[PDB]
Amino acid sequence: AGKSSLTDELIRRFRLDQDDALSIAVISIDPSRRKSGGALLGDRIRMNAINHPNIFMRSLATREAGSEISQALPDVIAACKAARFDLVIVETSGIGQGDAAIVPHVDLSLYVMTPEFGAASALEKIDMLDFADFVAINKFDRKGAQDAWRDVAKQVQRN
Amino acid sequence: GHNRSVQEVVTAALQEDVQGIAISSYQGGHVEYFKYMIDLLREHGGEHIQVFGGGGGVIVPDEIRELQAYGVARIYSPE
Amino acid sequence: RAYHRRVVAQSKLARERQQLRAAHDMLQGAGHESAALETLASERDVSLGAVERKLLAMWPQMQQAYSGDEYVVKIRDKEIRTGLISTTLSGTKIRKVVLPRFEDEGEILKWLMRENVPGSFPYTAGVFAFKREGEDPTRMFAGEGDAFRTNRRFKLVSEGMEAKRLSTAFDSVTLYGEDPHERPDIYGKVGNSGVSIATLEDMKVLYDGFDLTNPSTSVSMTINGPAPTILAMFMNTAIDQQIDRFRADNGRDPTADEEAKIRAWVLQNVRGTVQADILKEDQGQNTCIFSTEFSLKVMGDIQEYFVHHQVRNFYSVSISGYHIAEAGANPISQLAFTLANGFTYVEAYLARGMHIDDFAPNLSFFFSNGMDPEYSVLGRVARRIWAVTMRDKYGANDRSQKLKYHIQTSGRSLHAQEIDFNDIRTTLQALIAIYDNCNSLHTNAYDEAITTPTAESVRRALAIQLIINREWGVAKCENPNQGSFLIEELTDLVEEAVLQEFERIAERGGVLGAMETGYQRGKIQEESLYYEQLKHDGTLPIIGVNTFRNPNGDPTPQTLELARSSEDEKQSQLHRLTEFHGAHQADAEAMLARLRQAVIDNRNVFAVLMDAVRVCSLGQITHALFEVGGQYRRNM
Amino acid sequence: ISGYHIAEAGANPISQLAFTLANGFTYVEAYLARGMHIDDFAPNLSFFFSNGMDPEYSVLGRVARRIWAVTMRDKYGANDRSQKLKYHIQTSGRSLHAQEIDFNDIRTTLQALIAIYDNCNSLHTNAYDEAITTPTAESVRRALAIQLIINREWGVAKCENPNQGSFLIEELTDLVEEAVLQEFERIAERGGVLGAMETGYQRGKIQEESLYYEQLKHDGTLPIIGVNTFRNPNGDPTP
Amino acid sequence: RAYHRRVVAQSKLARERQQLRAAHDMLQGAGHESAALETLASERDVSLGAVERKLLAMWPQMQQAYSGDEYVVKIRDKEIRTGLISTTLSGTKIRKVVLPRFEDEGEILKWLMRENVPGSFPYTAGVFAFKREGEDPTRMFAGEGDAFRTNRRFKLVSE
Ligand SMILES: Nc1nc2c(ncn2[C@@H]2O[C@H](COP(=O)(O)OP(=O)(O)O)[C@@H](O)[C@H]2O)c(=O)[nH]1
Repeated sequence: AGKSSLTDELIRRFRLDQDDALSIAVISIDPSRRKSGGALLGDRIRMNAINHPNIFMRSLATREAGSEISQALPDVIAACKAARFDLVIVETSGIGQGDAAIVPHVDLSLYVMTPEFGAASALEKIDMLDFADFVAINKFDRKGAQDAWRDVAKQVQRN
Repeated sequence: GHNRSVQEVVTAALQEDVQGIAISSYQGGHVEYFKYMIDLLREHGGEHIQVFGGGGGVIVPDEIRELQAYGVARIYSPE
Repeated sequence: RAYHRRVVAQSKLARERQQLRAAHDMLQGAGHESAALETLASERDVSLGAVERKLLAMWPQMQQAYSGDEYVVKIRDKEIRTGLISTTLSGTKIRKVVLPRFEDEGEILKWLMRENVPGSFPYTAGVFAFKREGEDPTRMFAGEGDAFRTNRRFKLVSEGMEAKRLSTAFDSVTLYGEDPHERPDIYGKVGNSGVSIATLEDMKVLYDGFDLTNPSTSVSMTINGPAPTILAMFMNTAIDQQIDRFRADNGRDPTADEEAKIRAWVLQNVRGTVQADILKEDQGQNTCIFSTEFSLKVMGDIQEYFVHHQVRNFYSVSISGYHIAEAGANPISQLAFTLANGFTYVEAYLARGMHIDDFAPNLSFFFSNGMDPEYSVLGRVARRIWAVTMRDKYGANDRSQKLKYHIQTSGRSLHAQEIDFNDIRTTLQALIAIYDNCNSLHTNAYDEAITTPTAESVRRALAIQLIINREWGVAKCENPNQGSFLIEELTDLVEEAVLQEFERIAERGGVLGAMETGYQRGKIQEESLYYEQLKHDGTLPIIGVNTFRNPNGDPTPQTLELARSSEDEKQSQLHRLTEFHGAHQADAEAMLARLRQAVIDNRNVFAVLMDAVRVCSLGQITHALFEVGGQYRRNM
Repeated sequence: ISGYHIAEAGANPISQLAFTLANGFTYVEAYLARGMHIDDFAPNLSFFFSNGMDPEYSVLGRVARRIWAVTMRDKYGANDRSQKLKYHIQTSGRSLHAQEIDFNDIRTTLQALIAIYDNCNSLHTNAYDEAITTPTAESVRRALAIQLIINREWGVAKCENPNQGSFLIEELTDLVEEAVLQEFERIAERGGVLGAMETGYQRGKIQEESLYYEQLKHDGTLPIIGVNTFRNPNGDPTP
Repeated sequence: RAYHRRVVAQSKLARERQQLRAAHDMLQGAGHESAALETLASERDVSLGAVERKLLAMWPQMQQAYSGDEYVVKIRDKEIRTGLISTTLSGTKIRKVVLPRFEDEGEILKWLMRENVPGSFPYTAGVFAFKREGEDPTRMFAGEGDAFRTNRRFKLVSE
């Protein structure tokens, strides 16, 4: 995953540096439990940094067993665009390792990969390598961070 | 989550345009809180949302019934 | 474990030493001289340690020291003398301290290494050399609502008394530090169950006319969240009064130089205490408004400023554990967690470039005794585990090595059902606390701060303590040392258990790691659920609840509480905030920007607070801290 | 073999123990001189004495165990079952004062605990009137429950042997033993226990010590909680 | 007084005995062996008391007598078993009775001569072997007035 947290820090940096001169519209997308049919859209339990009328937040579910998104994802993205707001920030739920569905409908895609992955050279077989803007890893409370950073940089150089 | 601002709660609900509001207030003194919630809701035409409360046995039946008549659908008793 | 291993090894060494000595003493009566025994004895003595050898040689002097009636010790320029003998009703003469009758050296060395006389290393059986005399320094606590009525009550109760010790309990709004406003939600519960304050003005008016410079006076306020901010307020008031004093005596603006001299003097001389803590609240309710690390760093910076400005008498650190047991924690778990928290604070302070010898003696601890047998020895362990850690691991001052504690009764054991029995069984709690060389004893009701206005019960609450310390016969002794096995046995067992729990905590990935993972909350929940299960099942019986009920039933006629506040008081406080706000609209912005700059640039936030508090709102301060990101998030 | 009323009059602890044991030994010798063998009656003698506020009571029973036992082994060689000595302990109502009687319930707990720690053969928790001249009431529940509180739930009660971890026990034991033996020597020099009963030596000793105690009491040099100070300014209606 | 004097004398004697024992034990490691010490040990043992010597020899048996959880004793025609371990809410296991941890025989002898475990010579610490279990015989004292009234009260109480 990786939502919210980095979004939290980004939002705080934006507000603190530009004195809240930008209107951010953020939409999150969450998966749906296939068995009971329900869902748990628990991502606004995170940062309270939406407390400003100029900034809007909205949560949505996948609604689908096949994809991670609803049938109107690009349409709702354009609908968010049409409000003459400063910026659109969209979360992208979670699938396994073969999903890149958000790219064809987004200009910038900030990607994040979990520190707990080990996989000394399995990032190579991981699909989403040369399809993003900037690498992101959190939770440096564990060791081997320098090694993982170096290997990621080398793979990015190769790709 | 818990200990969330009333103004924040209502504003977020208008942001998400939700169907119901669930609150567990076992701390007491819920009368002013719920009255403020109801007034703020009726301030901006969001009456479609439903209100249900739970606070244990703090509310006597007459008091909770009066608040219910003010517009909240129910308050769920423990017993 | 290494300390104990050395103990065992040197004990065997001493046994060998006295063995060989008495051996040759007997042998010389035989005439035949085999000198190799003397060589072995010399070798054994050389292999022995030195400091322990001095301690062992001190023994006859120890015996001759306490043989007489009055103890004398001439130190520095003074000489302290004190009587050590008391008289019973039947003419039997009782020593306040009793010394071992042993003669075999090994036991002597072991006991001197594990359980010395009090007032000596390693302070197992109490820090002070002897028990202080009577006239307990029992603070009287009273605080609720506005500053005027609280000051009225303070004057009411403190009248005609020299040794003044006040305790302050603020309201919840202050603890959460949210700025009150027109909203009835915050306006409603305000002012009840505490004293609500908003600005430096109201804080000063609360403590109007009371000589904060009186050396024999103490003020202790209980709050942890805004602990930095209000602290500056207190400090500023500590200035303000005294400066105004000379304003009355001199009638002119003091010079900057003499102003600085006055500030330095009053800071050196002012006294107080704020029962502030971070770990317990985060572990207990998650009702923190700030990040744990954020608050800890702020506290460290404040300690840095205090050490830099060199105040040697006031402390604001309170490593308490009351709420942990209040939920129902197990005794050993409680002790281990408190010790871990304290040592974590010690390491954090070490990390900020401050030497150890400047803060160790200002730490404290606050925890409760229950009905389990472990409490009867708990304090013992509390002294021991700390003591050794200060000697070899860091080697702080002996005065720094000593540990002081606070003991309060546990209200969870005193259940409202059959309240009468609780008062009687509280005496059982008090007895062991007294036996363990209590440094400070509270006998409080269920509510920590008299949530309801109490009654004659406080008399009873006080009386029992007096009954023990002033008139109970056995209490004239202080040292259960030889003649009660369970003390030593349970001591060893509890020490081992606590060390093993320390090992577990270390293995679970760091103290802050456990904080992130909620290990402690889950452990406490599990054990509390087990406790309540046994309670409702009765596998562990409990008197007066599941059995021996009254056939007449328990009507329990009572009333809830009487603590109100007039709406006019709230309106007046609101417009007071309004006026103070409208006074300085241009000024607060500059201080807010400076606070931004300082927090961004890794500097002394408390320094900026010390100036902002004169001109900035508490609620504005909280919102600025939010803006910098200090808000506590929902990380369950 | 009771001495409860001896303490009730206000006797000193050591004197109480000494007089009680003197009475017991006198009965023993009186039976012995009648040509009756020892092993037929010794395990049947019983004792009845109370524990007061002074620290000696906290060890008092211990002495009663020791002094008897040795005397029964070398001097007569009775059976071991005969040699063992049984005793009774009851709360001391003298310490409880009618004034502020609410405090007496609290202060009885210390008396109870020291008796329990001494491995009593029995315990009685009794109100002021031993016969309840005024018929007692609800309060007895309390007087019972505390005993229950101590014996069924309090964990440390599972201890029965405090003997390495408190010096005062052993030291006071030796001191009390020596004092009691000295009092025995004085009694013997007084010309037999029967002679003492004739000339009233013990009455005079008890009277003198009781007067001493009352003098100290009304003086206030020796404090007594709840009476000589800390009086309620609201008066004491105490219905 | 004579009993205490005997205590002192035999205590110092036991000190002497263990002294000579450990002395010869240490001497055996140096190579030289002058046997006068063993003669002194024999003389002291002869001077040593008899019943007390048996009691001291009982000491390892005493240690084993309380090692486990329960204890059983054979007497007359039967045998009796009773448990001695208690468990706290903390899981801290508590022995009902604790024994001294001394090793030098002098203190051990004084302890065995002054204060044993309850239920042994000289019953210093308590006559009964082990604490009698709960359900104490709480008597009911009552009587006032005529015989008929007392009989009615007695019938009333013991139903
Ligand atoms: N220890 C630690 N935990 C973190 C950090 N950042 C986030 N977390 C927590 O780890 C959890 C795992 O989140 P994840 O599903 O991987 O992505 P996210 O839900 O968008 O944050 C989150 O819910 C955070 O509460 C960090 O820097 N350190």
